Amino acid sequence: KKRWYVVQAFSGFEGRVATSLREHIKLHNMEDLFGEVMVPTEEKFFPGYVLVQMVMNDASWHLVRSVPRVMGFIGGTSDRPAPISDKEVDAIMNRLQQVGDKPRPKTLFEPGEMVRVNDGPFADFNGVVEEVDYEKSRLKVSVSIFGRATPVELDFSQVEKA
Amino acid sequence: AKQSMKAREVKRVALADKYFAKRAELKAIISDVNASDEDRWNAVLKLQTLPRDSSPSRQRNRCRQTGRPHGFLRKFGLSRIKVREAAMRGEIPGLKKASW
Amino acid sequence: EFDAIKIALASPDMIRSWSFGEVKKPETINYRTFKPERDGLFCARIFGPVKDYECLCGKYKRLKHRGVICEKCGVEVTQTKVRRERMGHIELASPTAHIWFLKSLPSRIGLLLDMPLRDIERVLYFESYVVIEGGMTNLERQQILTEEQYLDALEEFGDEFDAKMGAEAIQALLKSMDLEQECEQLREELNETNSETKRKKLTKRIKLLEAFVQSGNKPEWMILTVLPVLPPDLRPLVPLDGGRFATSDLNDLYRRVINRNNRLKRLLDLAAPDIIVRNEKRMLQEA
Amino acid sequence: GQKVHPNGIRLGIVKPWNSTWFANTKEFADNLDSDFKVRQYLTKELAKASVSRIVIERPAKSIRVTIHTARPGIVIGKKGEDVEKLRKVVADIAGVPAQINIAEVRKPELDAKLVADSITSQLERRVMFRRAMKRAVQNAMRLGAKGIKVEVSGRLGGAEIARTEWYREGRVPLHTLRADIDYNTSEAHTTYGVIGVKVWIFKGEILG
Amino acid sequence: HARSTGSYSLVTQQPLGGKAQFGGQRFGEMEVWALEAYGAAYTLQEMLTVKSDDVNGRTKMYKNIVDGNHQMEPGMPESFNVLLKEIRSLGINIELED
Amino acid sequence: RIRIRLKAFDHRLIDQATAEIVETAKRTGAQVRGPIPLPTRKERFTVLISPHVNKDARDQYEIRTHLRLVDIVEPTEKTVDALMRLDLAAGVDVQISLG
Ligand SMILES: [Zn+2]
Repeated sequence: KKRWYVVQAFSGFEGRVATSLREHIKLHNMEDLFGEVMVPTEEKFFPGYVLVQMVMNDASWHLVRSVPRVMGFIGGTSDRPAPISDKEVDAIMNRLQQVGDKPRPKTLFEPGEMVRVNDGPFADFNGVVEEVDYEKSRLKVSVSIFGRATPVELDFSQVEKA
Repeated sequence: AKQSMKAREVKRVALADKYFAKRAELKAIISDVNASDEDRWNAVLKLQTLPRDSSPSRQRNRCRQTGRPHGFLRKFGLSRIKVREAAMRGEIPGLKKASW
Repeated sequence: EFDAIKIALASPDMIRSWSFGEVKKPETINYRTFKPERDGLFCARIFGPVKDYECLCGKYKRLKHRGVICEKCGVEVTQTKVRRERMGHIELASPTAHIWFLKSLPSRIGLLLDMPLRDIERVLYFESYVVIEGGMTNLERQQILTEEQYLDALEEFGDEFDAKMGAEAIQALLKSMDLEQECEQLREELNETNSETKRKKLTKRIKLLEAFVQSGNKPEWMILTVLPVLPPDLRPLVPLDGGRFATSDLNDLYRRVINRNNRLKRLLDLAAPDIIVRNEKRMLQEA
Repeated sequence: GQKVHPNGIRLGIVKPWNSTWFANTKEFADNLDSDFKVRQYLTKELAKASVSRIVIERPAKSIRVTIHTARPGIVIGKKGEDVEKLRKVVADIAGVPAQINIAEVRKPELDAKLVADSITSQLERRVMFRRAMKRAVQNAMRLGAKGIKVEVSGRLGGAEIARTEWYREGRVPLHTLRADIDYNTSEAHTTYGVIGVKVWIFKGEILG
Repeated sequence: HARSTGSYSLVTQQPLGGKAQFGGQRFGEMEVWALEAYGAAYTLQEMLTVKSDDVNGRTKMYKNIVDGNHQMEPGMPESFNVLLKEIRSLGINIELED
Repeated sequence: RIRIRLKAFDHRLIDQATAEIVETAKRTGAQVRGPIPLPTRKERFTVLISPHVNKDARDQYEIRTHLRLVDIVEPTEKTVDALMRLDLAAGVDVQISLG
């Protein structure tokens, strides 16, 4: 059974730390003592920490700290460093499965609320929706720029998301 | 008008707001020719159940300052009387005595 | 004009009364133009307008309406030396004890909470736990706890039990420290003993315990909760002969504290695990 | 009710409006109620302060009020101390980002609204109305008004039989449209009842 | 080198140092001791409030010198206000009573 | 091309706006279409003036909404943005539209 651990790297060289870590594993061929290496990313938490599926022998501990540009583990002590949890992994799994259930093409469009317009002449703007037809896919959203924001002729064309 | 009447108007406005959607849904059901009679029948019965003031037609346009029922104007929300006062004082933009 | 100069501790209400706006972003200036940052370290609304009686961005270019603040500028409208007297405050996400009252030799928090400096730092750098009014268990109030001491206690005294760490725990200890009560105890302890060493060790602790009660200084004012920032004019950002800005050292210090505080607020938003926010609060403490 | 309101009849030519904003029918009334509310608020607030004319003007989902007062200081109080307090309550009233400006009224003796109020105050504290009217007229002329007329009505001196009296001085041509006629009104709520005060102040003719 | 009135430094409103920068000579600490050692009190007051630091004090001084009225309006050193801001920027609450 | 609709109550104000906008267009870009004045809407209102009763006592007010149509044939990079910073006088609702 392999439990998780947290590694601190020089923040900014994190992908190179992950690649060098996989390569040190396949050099010193303790392949049965490492499962994965996680750097999670949103469209980047955590800012400088590398998650490692691992077991704890002192040989594998020296291996991970002999990987270059790695400071050390983060735990209660440096003798026996600390794994994190497992009860918060069940709730994190359901949140990771809902990372591609929507948040893309909500059936039609999304006018009426606040949005950032940015396309061609009328670019880098904003304004809330006050008129938009879904039958003809036409959005005459107010062109808020100099106070008087008269919804000019437009469509789900410049409709940003701001 | 009395205070009570206005309060009565407010309550009506709220109820109209509160029950706008469900009231609207019911009507569509009742209107729809392509709908079951028993479904229609339920809808109309359901409609009665709803609070009466919920209906928009119940609420009267009163003067926003005096609540005066008659002499209302939609453009200004004020009874003719107050409208003139505001107009003279210049409170109403662009409004002025007209001659043609 | 004025008699004596009075020095005392700074309450968080007193630091919010000094202040004119929370310094959020660590972004110093634009650096490619000439404008600052809205709203960063060198803000407009929090402090004042760079130019005298001018909205830096654009309105009031004469002497008529000194004060108006439009939404397009988010700027006050006063003198060029007005920023030198105005100071900002950084809302520290995690409590951080002062270094001047923790390492002064003797430490102010060392002879007040009856705890050795070594043990005080351990807990302060997220390396030891401290008990605070546990309850019906077999543990003292000053006695600390380790990972193994807490783990076993966690499974033992799962109910009424409190054992925090860091400045937060320390703050509580100080906050819940009846000054007056200690006085009598200490005074009675000094009159019921003959130990020379103890006498001097007790007279030095009671002296700083009764002196705190004589003034309006609270025990919870030792830990910094609302860190104050020095006026920009006093931490000047001038360029030397060339095209770069020779920046002061205090701007590096404040910009790191604000970078770390923003990271700690985001991690407490995201509900990161325990060891991540312990390292994050420890890096804020050291910052 | 013979005479036409002098201010209104001149709105097109010499007087400007007070509220100056554009709106379509949808948002028109609401603006008006908005304007009414705020003016009501300021008057209640700035009673002791001599305020003449509140000019509302709302561009871009933002109301810019412009207070004309004889003594701004009492309106401003400590620097930005009172005004700021007004602004926020205004915004609450308007429901939008508010902006208060304070235009200083030179020569309050020439502003009609101010004069009426001064008279009204004078009545409220039980002065001989006639003695009051004279002072308004004389002051106005002294300051150099081309002409002025003042009128009070009702229960003067608590008399059972209400009557109206008015003093004119200089020339106050009402039929001449291009005449700048500052007109305004007040009401003294005396123990003996309401006493209405009208006052015309003829600054002079405008040539366009 | 000689200086009547030149440029002033930015963080503490005192004159600049050196010759290439048109500066004034440092009235150091031992000279302050040597004027405490006499009874010269007004000389030291203008030597560290009017001539050096206080900006409104020195503009009042310059108007008073070019009008013939030898008189100083003292005020406060601005660098003492810098000391108040640096001590106050800690957790310390320094004030000025009365 | 950029269609711009100025609307206001005071005709003098609107004209001031229109001239102003043209200058912004003319300097940056070129081939400004022109300040084309559309028909004025004369929304009238009548009201009784007696507080209680005289159906013959009446005032008749109006609101003259004036229109101006300005178009820009060539939107240049410089021209379009120039308006961004270049706001107009209050109380004159503009309404821009490219295409
Ligand atoms: Zn401004």
